[PDB]
Amino acid sequence: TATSGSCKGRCFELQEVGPPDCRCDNLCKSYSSCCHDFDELCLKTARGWECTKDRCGEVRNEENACHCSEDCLSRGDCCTNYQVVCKGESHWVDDDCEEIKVPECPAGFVRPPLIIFSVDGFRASYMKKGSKVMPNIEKLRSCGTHAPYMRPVYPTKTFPNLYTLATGLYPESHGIVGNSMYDPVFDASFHLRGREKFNHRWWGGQPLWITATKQGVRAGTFFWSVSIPHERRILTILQWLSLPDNERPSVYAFYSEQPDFSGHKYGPFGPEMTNPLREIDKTVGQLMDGLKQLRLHRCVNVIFVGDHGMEDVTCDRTEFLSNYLTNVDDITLVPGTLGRIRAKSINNSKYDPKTIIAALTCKKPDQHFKPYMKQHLPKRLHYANNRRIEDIHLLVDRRWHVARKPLDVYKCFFQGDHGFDNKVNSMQTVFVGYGPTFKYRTKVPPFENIELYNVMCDLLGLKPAPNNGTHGSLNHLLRTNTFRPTMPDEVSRPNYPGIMYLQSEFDLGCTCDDKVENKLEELNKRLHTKGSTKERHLLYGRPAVLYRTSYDILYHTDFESGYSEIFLMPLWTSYTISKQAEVSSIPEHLTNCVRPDVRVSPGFSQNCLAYKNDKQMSYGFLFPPYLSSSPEAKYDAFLVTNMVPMYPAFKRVWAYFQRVLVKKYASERNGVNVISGPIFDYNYDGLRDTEDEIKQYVEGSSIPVPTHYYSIITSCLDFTQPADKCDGPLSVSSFILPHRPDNDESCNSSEDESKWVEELMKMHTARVRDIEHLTGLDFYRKTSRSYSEILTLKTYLHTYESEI
Ligand SMILES: *[C@@H]1O[C@H](CO)[C@@H](O[C@@H]2O[C@H](CO)[C@@H](O[C@@H]3O[C@H](CO[C@H]4O[C@H](CO[C@H]5O[C@H](CO)[C@@H](O)[C@H](O)[C@@H]5O)[C@@H](O)[C@H](O[C@H]5O[C@H](CO)[C@@H](O)[C@H](O)[C@@H]5O[C@H]5O[C@H](CO)[C@@H](O)[C@H](O)[C@@H]5O)[C@@H]4O)[C@@H](O)[C@H](O[C@H]4O[C@H](CO)[C@@H](O)[C@H](O)[C@@H]4O[C@H]4O[C@H](CO)[C@@H](O)[C@H](O)[C@@H]4O)[C@@H]3O)[C@H](O)[C@H]2NC(C)=O)[C@H](O)[C@H]1NC(C)=O
Ligand SMILES: O=C(OCc1ccc(OCC(F)(F)F)cc1F)N1CCC2(CC1)CN(C(=O)[C@@H]1CCc3[nH]nnc3C1)C2
Ligand SMILES: O=C(OCc1ccc(OCC(F)(F)F)cc1F)N1CCC2(CC1)CN(C(=O)[C@H]1CCc3[nH]nnc3C1)C2
Ligand SMILES: [Ca+2]
Ligand SMILES: [Ca+2]
Ligand SMILES: [Cl-]
Ligand code: NA
Ligand code: NA
Repeated sequence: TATSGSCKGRCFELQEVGPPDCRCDNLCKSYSSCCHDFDELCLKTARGWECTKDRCGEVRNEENACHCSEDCLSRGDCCTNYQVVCKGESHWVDDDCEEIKVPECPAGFVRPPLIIFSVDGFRASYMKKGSKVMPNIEKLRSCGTHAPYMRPVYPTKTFPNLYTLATGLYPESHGIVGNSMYDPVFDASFHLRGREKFNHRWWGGQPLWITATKQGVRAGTFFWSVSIPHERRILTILQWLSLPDNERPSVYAFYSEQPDFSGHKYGPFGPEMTNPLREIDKTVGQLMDGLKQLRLHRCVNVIFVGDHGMEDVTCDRTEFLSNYLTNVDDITLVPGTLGRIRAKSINNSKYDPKTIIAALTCKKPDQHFKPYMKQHLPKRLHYANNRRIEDIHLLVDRRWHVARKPLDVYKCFFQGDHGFDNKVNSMQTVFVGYGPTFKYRTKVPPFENIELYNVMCDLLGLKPAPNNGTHGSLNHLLRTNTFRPTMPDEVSRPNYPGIMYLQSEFDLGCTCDDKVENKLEELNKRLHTKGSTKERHLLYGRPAVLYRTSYDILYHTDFESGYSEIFLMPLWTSYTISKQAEVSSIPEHLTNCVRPDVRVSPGFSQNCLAYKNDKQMSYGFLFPPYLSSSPEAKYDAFLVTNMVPMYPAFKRVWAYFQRVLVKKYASERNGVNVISGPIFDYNYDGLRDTEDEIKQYVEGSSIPVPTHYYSIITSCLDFTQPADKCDGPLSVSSFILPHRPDNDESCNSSEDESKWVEELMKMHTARVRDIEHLTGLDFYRKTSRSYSEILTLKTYLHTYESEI
């Protein structure tokens, strides 16, 4: 190699140098390529970090870590408390907050800088619970914009979350799917320790610093060597902000390994945790006093953001694959707060994932982890579409670990850990935004960390790279946006078929006992088929179809559907169930009733014979017969165009939802509007499948089998108003249930539906936005709400955790 040359006047230089030369940037330590004099010139420590009364007006001495001399301000290198100790100034924390209506920047600043202050393991409840010891953070929080918590991404580990913050992408798309990974195409392994993580090939997407660079905005570094202490990181950022206009970056990052580092040792609320929270707050204080000195404290936007929280976890709460598997040695486990399993050797053709899962399913009474094939994980986790994510996964219960065998845990160190399902309260983390671009004293609802990349791009005037945020859904955070989104254009307009077919044209092998026979009640049934009740059942406009297809709008007394001539079933079925609505049962004579739809050709219909011949597959209905508004209207629910294929095991789930839960939600929420439909995602990419991607059909037919069924359940946020007459904001909960031929996922399934079904639905809670990706549909096109507010609503997730 080559080291010689000097960091003289180059400490923490922003552009990298090429060999021959030794490096003086904050990455050099990691390449053992710093110049011989790096520590000496760049990592000065003499006299510590604060001005004292006597150092005031001192003679500049270049060996000091920071300066209290008369020239320090313009040299850009005073200690952060200089003006307080020597010029009678006040600490930023002691000043009242004053609204920052416009940026107040020094001449030459083209745009307010962004500083991202990122804290590791900063659990959401530390904001309330540590508030006495964190006065600077608490001023940021209460004078700026803050959420009660921010939802990390799964796994709730450091690398997936930091890189998701930086890219707006799910780990499956960015590639950093855990703190440890194996990539079979590379044949390589990635870890926290080691040089492997420095290779380019792991890091997908386009993180904020690159977005910035490519578009002409300069960035400080987003990597700090572990041995550079926090005080020096702050001084380096402050120095960079004193650079000349042509050289000065616009976006900066600070990172603290605390409080995570302590949390692992002592638990989230260990008595030892007070100090690290004091010490982070003191750092924030140094940055803010430093900004105030440079007259930048009403100019810079500051983001205080965590990557994940921290949970109580101990060695005795470890489940061992050795208590379940006899073939334990033929597998590799990525262990801990999640499990990922693959074959130890791919020259082993006796390795069977099928039997591995079976041996891990529902085996002990209080079993603290649950196996899944990755494509069967809740769709809200978005954790399947990457060759680095193993087919077998274990979702581990909060407070537990999974290990391969006892030797692995002993050959108790720790009291805290994180990595669990990102809905878990103890995994939630923080967000505060403070500055001219953020709002003043404003609380916003919790949101997902995938949304921030768009906002940081807005804050810096950048166009974001394509990402998983929904741009506009966080506009309510900002005093001025620059992003006004517009509704996507409908691609396919519907047909509106009338009565075009006689009953005898159909040979579907279907039967119904419906031959049971007046211009009042026959002009009425005509009007219902023309959409006379459509304002009742279709409350927010019809969904828009965002891809090219052929489909028909079908109207009925009790429901409206968008029926796909390609997939031979509805894409969406819309209906409203008022608080007053009544549950009836299906009359005996109509148990097996399926009726041809005279609006839709035999050639674009399902048939009953296929369901008869298919021994695995049965069928269900999207608008539930149980909720029909009259005995005559019920006939509408048995139309072949309301049928969808369903495994008998799944009919147990679906029947309970339709018979029991919809009515329950209607009475609790004062009416609900329900939109239900099928989802096809056979390649588990989270995106609607094209017809040529379907792997399963009802036997001997072209009726495709859904991988999932969704419902979107909307009511009035002010529940004193009924769902069909709501004048203000809406409230939504949704789900994406896996369409599975067994109920192995639910260990209590041999019991009554009242003991397990709702728990399954809760697990498979979803955002309307997840359902849009999966169906190519766009919901809520006609409301009186602003589009920004609708976007927020579409990104909402009902989590079913208790309060924070
Ligand atoms: C969350 O958001 C993201 C981002 O919007 C969504 O992900 C996007 O989804 C798109 C649809 O699936 C997908 O489009 C693909 O793109 C293929 C080419 O992609 C490569 O280039 C991308 C662009 O690079 C630019 O920007 C980067 C910096 O970001 C620079 O490096 C470049 O210089 C460019 O300027 C690049 O982003 C992408 O990265 C992935 O792959 C890398 C390794 O190669 C990874 O390191 C990285 O992390 C990305 O990995 C993810 O994505 C891949 C799939 O791309 C996935 O397998 C991984 O698991 C991981 O999840 C690539 O380098 C393009 O080839 C595709 O074209 C096929 O389909 C089209 C449809 O229009 C057909 O017209 C065409 O026929 C073609 O088919 C051909 O190929 C077929 C399959 O190989 C074959 O069967 C067929 O017969 C044909 O030969 C398609 O357009 C985006 O790439 C993807 N972007 C990202 C960043 O992931 C995601 O969907 C969102 N999630 C949800 C739930 O909504
Ligand atoms: O700028 C970066 O390096 C610094 C850095 C990296 C990470 C971090 O922090 C990580 C964390 F946030 F987690 F802390 C903090 C940091 F300074 N990166 C982005 C540019 C590349 C190197 C890595 C990725 N490259 C590639 O060629 C990719 C290959 C495969 C791929 N797929 N899609 N596109 C691609 C392109 C060059
Ligand atoms: O300087 C850095 O990060 C800047 C940055 C990078 C990217 C951003 O993206 C987020 C943004 F875009 F929003 F800014 C935001 C940012 F601060 N790094 C310091 C070095 C490590 C990566 C982060 C390697 N490492 C670890 O292995 C820790 C894991 C867990 C832990 N617990 N105790 N000890 C530890 C050690 C920490
Ligand atoms: Ca972390
Ligand atoms: Ca798909
Ligand atoms: Cl991991
Ligand atoms: Na059958
Ligand atoms: Na079961």
